[PDB]
Parts: sequence; structure tokens; C-alpha cells
Amino acid sequence: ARGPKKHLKRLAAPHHWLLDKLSGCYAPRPSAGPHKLRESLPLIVFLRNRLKYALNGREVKAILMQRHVKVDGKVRTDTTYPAGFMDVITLDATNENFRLVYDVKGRFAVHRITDEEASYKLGKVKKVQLGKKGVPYVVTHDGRTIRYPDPNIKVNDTVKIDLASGKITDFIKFDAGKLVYVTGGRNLGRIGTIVHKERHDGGFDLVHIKDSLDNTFVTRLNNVFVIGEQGKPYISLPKGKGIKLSIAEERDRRRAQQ
Amino acid sequence: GISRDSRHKRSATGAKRAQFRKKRKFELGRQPANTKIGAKRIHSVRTRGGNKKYRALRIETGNFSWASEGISKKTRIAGVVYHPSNNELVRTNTLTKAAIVQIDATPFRQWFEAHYGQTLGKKSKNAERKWAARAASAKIESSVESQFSAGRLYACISSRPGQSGRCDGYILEGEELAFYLRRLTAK
Amino acid sequence: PRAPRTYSKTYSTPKRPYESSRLDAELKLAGEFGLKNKKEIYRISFQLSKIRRAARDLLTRDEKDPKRLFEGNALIRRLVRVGVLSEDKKKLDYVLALKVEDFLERRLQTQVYKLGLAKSVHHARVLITQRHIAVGKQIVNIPSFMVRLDSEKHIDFAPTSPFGGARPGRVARRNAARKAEASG
RNA sequence: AGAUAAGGGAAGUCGGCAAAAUAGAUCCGUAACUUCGGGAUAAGGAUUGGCUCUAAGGGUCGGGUACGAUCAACUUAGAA
RNA sequence: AUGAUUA
RNA sequence: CCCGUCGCUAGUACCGAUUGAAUGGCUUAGUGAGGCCUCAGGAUCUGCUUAGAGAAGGGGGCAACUCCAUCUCAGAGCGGAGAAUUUGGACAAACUUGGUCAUUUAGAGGAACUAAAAGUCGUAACAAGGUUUCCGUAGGUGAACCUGCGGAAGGAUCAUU
RNA sequence: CCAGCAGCCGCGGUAAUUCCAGCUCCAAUAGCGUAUAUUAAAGUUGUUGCAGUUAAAAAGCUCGUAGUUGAACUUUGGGCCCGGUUGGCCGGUCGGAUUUCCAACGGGGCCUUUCCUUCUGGCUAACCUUGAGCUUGGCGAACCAGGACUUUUACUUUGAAAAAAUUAGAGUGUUCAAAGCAGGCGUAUUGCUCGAAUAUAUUAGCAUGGAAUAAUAGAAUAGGACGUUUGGUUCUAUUUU
RNA sequence: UAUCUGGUUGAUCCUGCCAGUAGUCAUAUGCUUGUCUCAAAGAUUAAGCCAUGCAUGUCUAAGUAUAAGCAAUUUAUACAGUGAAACUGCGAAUGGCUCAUUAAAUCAGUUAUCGUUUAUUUGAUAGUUCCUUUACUACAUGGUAUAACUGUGGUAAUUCUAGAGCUAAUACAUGCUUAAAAUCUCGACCCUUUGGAAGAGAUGUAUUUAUUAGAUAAAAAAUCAAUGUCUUCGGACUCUUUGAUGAUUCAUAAUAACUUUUCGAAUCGCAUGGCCUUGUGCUGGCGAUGGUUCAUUCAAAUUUCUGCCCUAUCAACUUUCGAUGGUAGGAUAGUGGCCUACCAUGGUUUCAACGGGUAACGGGGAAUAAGGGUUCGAUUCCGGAGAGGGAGCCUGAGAAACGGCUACCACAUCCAAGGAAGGCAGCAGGCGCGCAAAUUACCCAAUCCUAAUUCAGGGAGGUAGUGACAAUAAAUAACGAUA
Repeated sequence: ARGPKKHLKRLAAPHHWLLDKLSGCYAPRPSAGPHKLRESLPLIVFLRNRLKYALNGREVKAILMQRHVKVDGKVRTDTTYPAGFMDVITLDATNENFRLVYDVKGRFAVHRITDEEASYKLGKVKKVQLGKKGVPYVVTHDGRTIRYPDPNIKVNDTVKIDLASGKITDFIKFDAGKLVYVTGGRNLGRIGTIVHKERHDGGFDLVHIKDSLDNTFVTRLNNVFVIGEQGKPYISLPKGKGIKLSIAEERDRRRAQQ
Repeated sequence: GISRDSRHKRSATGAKRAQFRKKRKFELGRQPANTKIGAKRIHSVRTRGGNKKYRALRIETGNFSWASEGISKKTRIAGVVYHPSNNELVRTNTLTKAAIVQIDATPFRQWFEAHYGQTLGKKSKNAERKWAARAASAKIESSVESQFSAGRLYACISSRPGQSGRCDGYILEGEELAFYLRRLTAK
Repeated sequence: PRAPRTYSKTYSTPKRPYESSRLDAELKLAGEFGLKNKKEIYRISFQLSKIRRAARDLLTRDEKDPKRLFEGNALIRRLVRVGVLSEDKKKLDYVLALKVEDFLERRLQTQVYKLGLAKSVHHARVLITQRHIAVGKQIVNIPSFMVRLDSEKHIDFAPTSPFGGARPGRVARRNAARKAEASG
């Protein structure tokens, strides 16, 4: 439409932000950033509709502008910045550190953690190439662009980063039998320990994935996110850890605590 | 303006599409260049995304490569003598890509003399050693040697001067040289 | 631009209008249960049809089909929670079988009459709409309530009217002031 | 006997009588009606010089038990 | 050969 | 019970001289604005290079003579930007003229159809309907209709060893 | 037989249950009628699911292309086990849950002439490998990277995917309801906390287990498959010298 | 909640239609109208015309301020507080309105960009720019306006403008400033001949062209053109280096040149700190702005497969003057008949091409039902199209823009007749058209967006008013005694 869009109505904003269909006919458009529009949680909806730390967008803008807030160790004083997947946010006041991960019900969770657990994160490599002057480099899922990594690091691997620089603390390779996390689709929030995969040369490599109740499924290799080895996650995980129990067990569950 | 789309053409079955939209800016075209020789004129044009586009006109000199030697020198241009697309470009002397032209041959000759020390047409220890080592490769073939006798050498333009502002190309050798001299001599 | 508010009706007119059997039976029901509107009766029949559609399109499916299990158990639990269905008839065919009289007997107005605060369902109607009643610790002035039997335990009069105290009455004070002036 | 006439255009006159206008060639386009053969050059429009070029169209002699040499016509199309 | 309208 | 001509009233559509009329779309041809692109144009402003003099000022042979700045004015090139105007091209609005496609619409008159409480002429059909009806084709006549040739039973016969 | 009523039948021509008023009564109820379009009715569009002797509807009859449809047959059979679902003595818990179980149901595997792709590798696997009953050495997919022949579809199962809103539907006292996605619980001064499910989603496209049904090519004037073989032609090609 | 009924007959069974019946986010109208909650609303005929008034402007600590603007520095002699106008930089291409066009076209799901542009964000990223490169030149930093303003003014009118005098920049035009090594060329000279070489020019990025590398299933022998490592010159010979892709002339590196030469900070705010060779010496922090390349993100444009109403009283269509392909070139941001030159004659069709109509924008969806289905969908969300009909183009990353210009056509306005200014299918409001449709109101409080930016602006949006379009709940009466 004659140029880029700038506005966003409600009901075109995604579902998993859980924004209400009343309260004004406009929605927060994620300004461009290190994550996409849809698989991203803006800081306005974060502070205003996950924590209730503010009540009005002016107040959230007040907080972000007076710099009580900081994501990835930087203030980031824009009201509609995409706080995407896996990312870290640090609040000096209350000394909290939120981590942005998924839950099995298909929503952006709120993962409370400490300052040292904030100082490292995880990032799936999105691709690898050779930059100018013969400098091999890679680029992750959070717009982070990193130079001179290990030659062992190839595509679909994961890296653990220092957050004071963009350099690497260490890496994790891709192979059969590694703990993962899913990000995209019906499987949003699962945690499922690779059993095998399949190639289909020409497009759409698929991966067989199962969580610890033996329960399996299949997902696209660009929707998965590998988090380490079986047993230990490399980070802390939210309540449930990606299981997707039945509807009836959860009804009975709620009827047990009431 | 000149469009570049297919909403003004017919479909493949034979149906005049209807007029549905107005012409756009992301479907435009522009006039040809009709690039000539002498008194270098390079207008630049603003394009989609800034990204300037030096529309050559009247271009007098250009770059030319000799690929068996890998060298590349600046040279004048006598004129075009063959163009596969149109003899009109040949006659009217308009430089484009794939264009068979004649060049001065003086930098290649003098470079050959300075590099190998071997005469055409018709002392120090270091230069003598250099030429003695580089021998057994001054034996290219008859057609290029004859053209160096004449002082007018056949080159193929491989640039797109209306898109780049550079008439650049390479000398013909061997097979396509023979092909183009056959095409030229057809009478 | 305003996201449109969902709305959906809650009743349905008779297919065939003038059939004396239907009319005299539903008039009997309205004049016994203290109603003004064939609309309320149709509304109740529409609810019954909805719940039966759930029962029908569930019992078509085999047992241990988790959809059947979940939806039927939720339907049973809410229907027993409101009390129109019993506490020992949970086999889903009684849900197919239920009656408009059961829905009306679970309403508030006739409930008030069963508890004995009325002497007539019309007295219950005016008591409800004049707010001399509350089902919890909050006043309600709507007959169609569908009490949940916990409500039965929690019934009381209106705190802001006599028979549960705290004030003598509007027209009571009016007559008292009139007679105070009259005696003087 | 031959010609030309501003503005108008058959108002002249028995009547457009006389005169004008049209006119070759190439390309485009072509109605009703019909004995289906025609009507039809229907109607109606465009182009046409000079000069410098370019393209195609040929004849005959030549090959161990694809191509060359040589000779002469105007035809058509196209571009500056 | 035909027997006007309406009941 | 029923058919058709003819007669009166009203409606609906069709044919129809009028090279009918208007409205809209597509469009050959001709003229063709306007921007854009290319060949020039050159008002105008402006930087540099010298360029000699009307003659002050000071410094030095202190006597003629010399050095440079100065208000002044040609003259010459070396350039930068540069509008009006201009050649050629592609885009192509709009007008004129024809053609064509559709949508409504006028019309002398001609020939139909339908509706009308009690119009005229017959009586074709329903009984073997008083010449058994009907089908096709052809001719005829006020009108139904009649007649010829073949066909059917929906016939008035399921029937002559 | 006027005024007029009446969707349809019909009423009204001096005894109107139909017209216009009064009374009564009924229907729906802050709504009720009318006009026009549309859906159910409508099996009066017929795939489910119409009719064609006479009610409207079998072409005069035959040939014939596209289209639609198209005979039967090719692996069955049996055994042996394994483990999952359903109940089932004993209840060995005071309506939950256990063992050997009489029974059923589909699943996984081996053999019966049943290769239902194998070469390089590392796991050598189940290791004939056995040290005294917790030991050194069996045949690579059971882990993988690559080559390889991978004859085709239609169908069907499962999954990925189908933007929200909408529809169905879990939970929720908007005081009920339409709604909405909120709310609930404290020692009510520090505060704590479950939600915002799930399903449907035509055709088409992707992976996927199956092999009934329908076609689909293979080997017949053998340019037919395995061939450790044996030659010749051909190019490619790592290690060294 | 898988329902039937009245009407052809003297009566009967049937076919078959009419009529009844129920509903509609289906409209109009009538008669009546007390309440709470929620809320559509000039689409249908005219995408017919529009008065008036609004609807997009914008700054910090931080681009430029002598406002001859306002408070007061007294921490400040250049200002250093606040601050209109103006230059600059962004945005004005989003939003909002309508549904006229358009029937493989838009659109929906689903692919690709190994075929391309992309401001902004987000992550990385310019020791190499003095070219006889030694006097050729300021690098504790270089040149020019010009607005605003001063005053002179000119037209009847315009968001009309000229003449003269200043002055600014992150505006224009220019421009140097830090190592060390390493290969090529020349090449003085010794001359060696095994051949060694002083001294000199280049190398960053970007454009354009050409070349080379960008890889690698397995093991030994015979030599040479000249030994190559070090030598017992018997030869031990190992050591050696290149990533991704399903797949590339991919990323990337290096040779040889092209360029009228791209970028490589002459910008700005706070706090002002340390070494002493005791100085306007040298270093030093937190930021904002901009900048070449790459990746990312918001996009954009093309694009694969499948699907659209009625019509054969539309059966052949396309190709003059592009239709189908090929080659080459131009143009493009890029592929491609997108356009041109030449050549081959192809491409679509009863499996419904092509032509006509459409009270046709498509879809998510809406009404109605047991199932199957039929009808509608301008209309809140997604994608298209348009700004009275057409055509063109500037600025920009992004427009074929209409609350932007230029022209033509039909409309229409102000005229002191020379000329000037416009497109409500934006919010209100008016005429006409009709069966058919609201106030010329209040606010940026929320929801979001934009700017230099927390602060401003926003008829986007929210609020109230008209409102029986539809939905939810629900008053008008109840309870005693006496005949």
C-alpha cells in the first residue's frame, strides 16, 4: 500500500500476546528489531499485560524513558521494541531478571531469574557465511552477528554468549540425541530430545522429537531450538517444562485445588 | 512512461486483459542511451533505492583485457564493425554490449616490447634475463599478429555502458576471432 | 474499526403458530409458574434444545473418545452443579430426557415460593423485582436465575428492607409521619 | 476554343445541363442484398521525390574406391 | 341447428 | 358443455418506409497539448591569469632614474553554475471524422395474443356428437372446418380352425 | 352483488356467523402488521433424493468421437512367541488398586521355496566371543555420513499447516442474560496464585504407515536379470616414485 | 427441533401449482412506545455536485538563534536559562472513505527470489585519502552564500512575489592528520654466471571488465624440462591448504586496469578527570547525529500449484501494428516480448478457449436447515482499486500520490475583465436521487502512530447527541378480612 505500513489494528496483532478485543481499536505494532513481528513480545505489552507494573501506555513509556528497564544489558528506550524469544531483561529495582521463554499453552511466559543467569543466554545460529576480508562469521536468532567462531560451529547449532560482548563463551553441535525446545507452530513450548530426522534434499528437513513421557511428534528443523543434552537444560525452564498433558487431567487438576 | 509489466499485454490464450490498474513506478522503463564516441558525457540517474546509474553517452576511451595474458589497458575505440543484434548500431556507430570494435593497439604493442623485447610489424642484464625467461610464449597466432601489424585490434564489448558508464571488453582470440572474421567477410 | 461486539439471540418462535394443544399447555405452564411471556418459555426450550444437541452429537460417538468424555463430563458437572439433573443420573440419557418444567422449577421465583417467603409465585415475582430478597450477600432482581443449591443454603431477605431488619419501610414511615401530624 | 476566380455552395434551372472534384501503384479496410457466382476499385483512409546503404531472390565449372571460383538481370522489402 | 347472466 | 371468424373497449409484445433518433463502450485515420529524455542555446551571475595608463605614498643613485600597492578603464583568454528558447524521440490526454458493438426509444400501417354478466354468424368437438376422432403433408373455403394420400387407437371390434 | 372484505376458497342481489361500529373472546407482547428479496417448507432441482405407458417428459432408427462405465485371475494358508487395551477369582485398600488366571481386541517379530537395496566406514550389534558364572575376538544401520537401483498415481490413516474476530466448546455469578476474559485466596500491615483451553476448517501443496479397490509399464522378429568369471573399447582417478 | 395445511370433483385417489406457515446482522414503511445493558447508520438509485469550518506537522542535555522576544547570569565576556519565526533533518506513501473498474484478473491457501530494491530499527564493519605522494597544502582545522530579519516595495484578489543590506549549519562545495611487516614490478651496481642486489612505485573500500583459486571415492612402481626442502645430492620427503549448498560462474581471496571518483567524522550535549618532560603539553569518560559494506527486521515487487457467477440466440481465438519460442541487445531494482533487431511458426480450444452480461471487488464470514445443501457477503479484519475521467512527472528508501504539481475534457468559484484558485468515495454539514439512511458538538483522558522527540500534533481514535436497524434483561401489580 504505496509504502511501508506503520499502524496495526487489533485482530491483526497475533493471538499469543493475549491482547483484549476491547480497549481501543489499535494494537501495538512491533517496530523492527532483532526478532520478527509475530514471534516477539513488545515491551509495552510485557510491562502492561504480563506483570501489571504499569496501567497505561504513557506510564510504560515513562518507565522505558526514565531507564529503569534494560534488555540484553542495554536500556533500549523504545516503547515497541521486540523482546523476542530466549532474551534477558534486567530491572535494578527489585533486582529481577526476566527471561522470555515459551509455555506449553502457547504463550510468552515470564521466567524469573538472577543476574548471573542473565549474564549468559543461548542463541541458535540462523546461518553461517564468509564476511569481507576473509572473516568467517555467523548470525543467530536474535540479530546478533558474530565473527571468527570455531569451525566446528555449523548451521542449526547453538551458542552461549557473554552479553558484554558479542563473542562466544561456548557452543553446542547438532546431532541425534540432544535436548531441544520448539519455537513456532502448534508445538509452541514443547521440549523434546531428538530421536532422528529426515532430509528430503530440495527443501524442508523434518525432525522427530519426543518429550520424556515417550510422547513423540515431528516438527520443522527451522522451528526447533536445541538447548543442550538429555537431562540437563542449559538454562532454567518455566513451570511445566513443555509436556502438554491432556485437557481432562488439567480440569481435574484445577478441581483438586478448589 | 514506458511500462515493463504484463497487465498491458495479452494473455497466453489470446485475451486482451482489461485495464485494471494505473501504471506504476515499480514497473517503469526508460529511453535507450544510444551511446557514441568522443567528448565523454556521463549523465547519472536516480534509481529505485538511490543507487545511481551512470548513463553513458559520447564515450571516447575504454578498458580492454587480453585474456591469454590477463592484462587490461586503457585504449581508444576506432568504431564498431559488427553487432549481432542490429547492423544499425554498426552503421550509426552506437556502443553497446557484444559489440565488435577496433582499438588503437599501441599500449599492447609497447607493453609487449617492454615485457618480452620482441619486435612487431616491419641491453641491461635484468631486462635480458626477464625476456629470456618469458620466451616460448610470444607465438600467439596469425590473426592477432596481423592485427598488430595493422595497428587496429578487434575487441568485444562486454560491459553495459548505458548501465555502467564504461565501455569495457576484451580482445578476440582464436575461435571466435575466426568466426567473426568469417561473418565480416561474407559478401 | 471498532471490533464488533458478538450478539446472539436466546429464543425461537413456534414453527406452527396456532395449535390449541401447545397453546393451552404452555399457558398452563405460564399461569402456574407465574410468567408473562411465551418468550421465557421458548427461551427455556431453546436452552433445552442446545443441551440436547450436545448430548445427541456426543452420544453418536463411541465411548472413551476423549472429546465425548471431556464435553459430557463438563456438561454433567455443570448440570448437576445447577441441580436440574440429579446426583445419581449421570449416564447422559437423562440429559436427553430433561424437561422444561425442571428448568422452570430451578428458577428463583418458584424457589422463593418453595422456601415459603411468598404464599404465591406472583408475590415471589414482585418480591424479586422490588428487591426484598437476596440469594447470597448481594441483592438480585431477576427471576431467571437457575440457582446452584449452594444458593439454597445462602438465601436470606434483603438487608435493606424488613423481614431481615435494618429499616422499617418507605410507606411505613410515610403513614407514621401522616398519623403523627394527624394526632397533633 | 481554352483558363482562373475571394465568401457562400445548386440558392440557378424543366432538370447539377456544363464545369469542377475523384483518378496510377502499394498497404489497410469493406455494408445491405444475393441466383452464393457477385456487389467491389463498394464506401472509406494512409504512403509515394532525391541520395547513401542494408536484406533476400540466380547460372555455369570444381571434388576419395560441408565449401570455393566465375558471370549477369531487375524484382521486392526495410533504414538513415 | 340453438338454448343469455348469476346462484 | 364447447369452437372459430366478424363487431365494440382496454392492455402487452412483434413486423414496418423513415439511409429513424438519442446514450454508452471499443476503435482505424488525421490534428495533437503537456510533462519526461536527447541535440543545441545562452541571457545572467561568479573564480583565475596576465594587462597598460590618468598620478598620490614611501624606500634607494638623492640629479635625470628605479619597486609595489592604489579610484580608473579597456583587451585577451582559463573556467563553474546557468533560466527563456530549441531539434529529435518515447509516454500519450483531448478534438474531428468514419466504422462497429450493445441499451432504450418515435412511427403511417400490417398482423397476433389476452382480458370483457348478458354482440352477430353458424355448430367443429365431447354419445357411433349425428360424415369415428386424432397425426403428418398438400390444396380449398366467411368461420369453425372440408377433401385427397399414407399412419395410429387415445375406437364404436381384444373374438370366426 | 352497493360500500367494501378476502394472500387462497370465497362473502355482499332486505333474515351478512366474513363487510362498517359496540360488546365479548383469542394470538404475540413494548412490540404487532404490511411491501419486496431470500431460506426451511421443496423428494416443486432430486449427489444423498424426483418424474418420463396414459398426468409435462423415450430423440423415427442405427452408426460414432470426446465423455462416463468396463469380465475373472497373480500371497492364501498355517504354526511359534512377544508385549499393550478391556474386564475377570483372591479385594490381599476401608467407591480407589494387585498378582497366575480362564476371554476378546487390534499391534511387534520369526519360520513355513516368501530379498521385504547393499558398498565404504567407524557402534561391531544381538559379540561363536567365558575369565570361576559380571570375561579378550561372531555377520554395520539397531547410531549415523555419504553412492546406489530409488516404475507411477488415485485412495485412505497420522502429522506439519490453515492470521484474528466469527462458529462449537472448558472455566468464570456481567447481580441473571446478551457480553467480556476476567478472577480467586491470605495472617487483608508484608502479599500469594490457576487462567485466557480444545475442536472444525472444502479443494490444492509437504512428510508419513498401509496395500484392499481402480487403472499403470516390465522379458517374446529376447537390444532379458543376476556373472566371483574371461576379454577388448572408453574416459575418470588417490597414494607414491 | 427429519412435522404440514386450504383450493380443480356430485364425491374419490393422483400429478401439479397457487395460497397459508416459520425465520433473515434483509431492507423500506405503518400503528404504538415506560426502563437497564450493548449498538448498526447516505452502500443499493447518482464513483452525482459541493458553500463553510477542520482533518499532519515536528526537538532534546544534545544541528543552526545577537528574535532590536521574555525572566535573571552573578557557575560563567561568546553564548552558555527559556524561547516564536526561519534554514536544516524527518514525516506528510501510515491512517481514514468509497466499491466505480476488474471474471485466471484481483483474491485464498501454498512455493520461490540460486531472479531483485529496502529508509528505519537491531548486530558487526573503513591504521593504507598529502598523488615528483621534500615545501606541492591551515589540520590546536579551510571557502561561499542564503533564509528568517532591516527597510524600499508591486497587484483588486492568491498559503501571490521582486529590488537592496547582513549573517548562520550535521545546508552546499573542499580537505590532511598513526605503526610495523609482505609480494610484485622495475632496476642502478657488482657483473656473477649457484648468481646476489642498493635505491624506487603500488597495495583500504566502492564501480566496471577479464583471468585464476574456491577441491578432495584408494594403494604402489619407471623415468625425465630442472636436483626443491637438507644432504652420505645414497635421496628420508612425510610436512603441505580452501567454507557453505539439494545444486551455482555462491560467499570469499588474489592478479591487470578502469572511475569524470564513492566511503574512510572539519557535527553536537554533559561531567570535567589524570601523567609529569609544571604546559592552553599529552592523554581520558557517558552519550546524540551521520556514514561504505554485510547480516537482520518492518516491508516491497515479481512468482510456482489449485480454486470463481450466468451464457454456445458466443465455436473457434491470438499474430496487422507481439501473438508462441530462440539468439543478441537495450531498458529494469531485478528475471522475462518488458521493449527493440533478425529468425522458426508457433501458443489456447467441447476437459467450454475466445466474445457478451453482471442490480460482480475477492476472501475470513452471514441467514437458513436432521444430513446433503441454497442464498447473500458494499459494509468493522486481510488483500486489491480509486480520488470527477484520463494521461504525465518531481521529491524521496517507499507514490504514477491527487487534503502534490503539469496538461486536456466536462463541472464550478472570485473578478476594480488583466488574471487567480479548486476537486468531501476524510469529519461534520448542504442540494439532487430516491422506498431507503444521524450533530456544521467535546477531547487527545484512554488504544496506537509520527517528529529532532517522555512534554507537541492527530475529526486515526474515544466521548456525548439523533437513533424501535438488530440483540439482552424487564414495570404496568401483589397480599388480608366482609356479601
